[PDB]
Amino acid sequence: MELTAKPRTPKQKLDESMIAAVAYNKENNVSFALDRKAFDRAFRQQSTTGLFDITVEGGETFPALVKAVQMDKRKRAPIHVDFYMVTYGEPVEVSVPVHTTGRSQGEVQGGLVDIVVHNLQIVAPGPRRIPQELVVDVTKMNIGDHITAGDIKLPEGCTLAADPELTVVSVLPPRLT
Amino acid sequence: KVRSSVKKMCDNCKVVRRHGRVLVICSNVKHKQRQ
Amino acid sequence: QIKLQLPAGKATPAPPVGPALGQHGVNIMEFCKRFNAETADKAGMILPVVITVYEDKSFTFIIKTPPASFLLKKAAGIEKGSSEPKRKIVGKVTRKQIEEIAKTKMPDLNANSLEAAMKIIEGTAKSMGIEVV
Amino acid sequence: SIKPTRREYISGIPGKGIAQFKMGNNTYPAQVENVVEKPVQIRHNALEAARNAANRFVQNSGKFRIRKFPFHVIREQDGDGMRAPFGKSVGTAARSHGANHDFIAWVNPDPAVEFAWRRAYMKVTPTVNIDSSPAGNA
RNA sequence: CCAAGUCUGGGCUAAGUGGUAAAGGAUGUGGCGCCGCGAAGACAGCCAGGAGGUUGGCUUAGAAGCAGCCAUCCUUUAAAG
RNA sequence: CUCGAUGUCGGCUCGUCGCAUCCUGGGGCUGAAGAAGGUCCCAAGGGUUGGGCUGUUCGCCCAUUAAAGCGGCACGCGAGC
Repeated sequence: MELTAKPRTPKQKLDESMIAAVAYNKENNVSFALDRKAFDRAFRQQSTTGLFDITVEGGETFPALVKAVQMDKRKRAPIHVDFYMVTYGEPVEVSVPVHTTGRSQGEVQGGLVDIVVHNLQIVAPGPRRIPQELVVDVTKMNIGDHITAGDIKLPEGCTLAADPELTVVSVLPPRLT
Repeated sequence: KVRSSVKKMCDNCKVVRRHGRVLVICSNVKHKQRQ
Repeated sequence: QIKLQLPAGKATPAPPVGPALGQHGVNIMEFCKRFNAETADKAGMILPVVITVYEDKSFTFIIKTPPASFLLKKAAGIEKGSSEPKRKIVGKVTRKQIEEIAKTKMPDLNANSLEAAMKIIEGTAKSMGIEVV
Repeated sequence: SIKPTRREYISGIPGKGIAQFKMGNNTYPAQVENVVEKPVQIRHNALEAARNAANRFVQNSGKFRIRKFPFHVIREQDGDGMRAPFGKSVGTAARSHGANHDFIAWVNPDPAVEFAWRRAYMKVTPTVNIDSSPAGNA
């Protein structure tokens, strides 16, 4: 949303209210613009979890946003970001999240819980074609069970930029099973 | 009493400033908070 | 002017109703045998009461639909409770049965409508261990 | 930064003796956690402990995860007196590099665990920073 | 005291801090962002009913929010506790 | 620093500070009625005993007492024993 800059001035820039952030795209880049105030708001929403874009000179109103960056620093306040769009029908490198609900199985009865080393899902469905919020939770939880890649259950866009059997999300003893 | 490290008893016990001093107060002998 | 929880068919258990009512202003014996005149129509199952005492040291009064949580137990068949609700949950009951039980408690029970009535049944049977499975 | 004699000649190859990592429960978004800023050969023991007392006060779901762990150690009095000092080991930990990802109170809505960790900081030693993660804490 | 502007400009102190110190506290004070609203006329004053199936499970000799281990739901209605 | 030299333990005497105060006043606290204790904040004025056995201090014991304090100053003092 907006964000400007692109000359050659990171220090002061990298200072005050404007944080660096390259204009990255397949084939071309352009001095860092943006701002340490927009990043906020938007970013605050769900960086590489949905997507939008800003109007700098109406130039090229496109999506793709961030494919890297960091609040690095100790303090925990980012500085020096990466920005890449995608006006193509190739959209792959697509990492969008996936949520459950709380389906009661090991929890609200077994107190047991479940780790989700997954959460996210870098895949590649129908380029410029993804539900900013995709949910899938067949339920199940408790004892020494576990679910991961393999099973899963992918809708429409048949990608999987990923593999089978691997960090899905299981149920462990928040105390004992 | 605790001179050092006072922090709210009864769901009331107030925060007062005497001599810049901060000494707990609240409807209870069981709160005579002071530092 | 006092609320109590006493058994039917019975009336004068030294320990429970001797002290209380006895001091709050109540002739334990009379009210006792007055109770027996009541809970003699629904013995075996506990019955609560709101015995009040004015200015003379006597009287009594109402008997209100016992506390669900427990009346439900008298229907299924289980003394106390597993050991903790939603932690030891394993007391599966049934619908209809349930819907036909709350249809009998309606009285001191919430309003006079199914949904409501039935719902509270699902509530109580939950806090103890009686799952609406 | 004086450190030890080697990873297998003086004292290197241990378990360090402690109480493992993970606790609490999952959670996809909710970012609930703790880190620091202080530098200190984190007092093993003190360490191990601390964190633990953490579970002691909570119990289940709240990423009682914790990303620390000592692995080297000091030494001192053993032998003659003060001069040519050989070495007697004791007390390993790990450098808390001037702040960083401590342990995580990670989960949907379960501050009942935030306060926890909280109780976890209180403890600890080197001050500590109370914080949230990508998003905050819900 | 001892030579040299009790210079001018605009902030911040109300403790003599300055004139040695840490963890640990607190509507101190001054400057920045958030959630709810004041004509569903808002927080702290005042009038009033301070709702019912809630008086569920371990322990009961007593949980029946106001011993503590698990629940955390339904409601006829001014809402919920 | 001192070996072209500062005589070291305990005792004696003569003491002088200090406060985390043993006695003593003033306080708030208590699971404090009384009375007596316990807890902790304020205050050093004054004061805080005879013997025993031990080179000892320390220490245990004997009879007191309100009390029978902790520690400084080369763990004060040999040009004073």
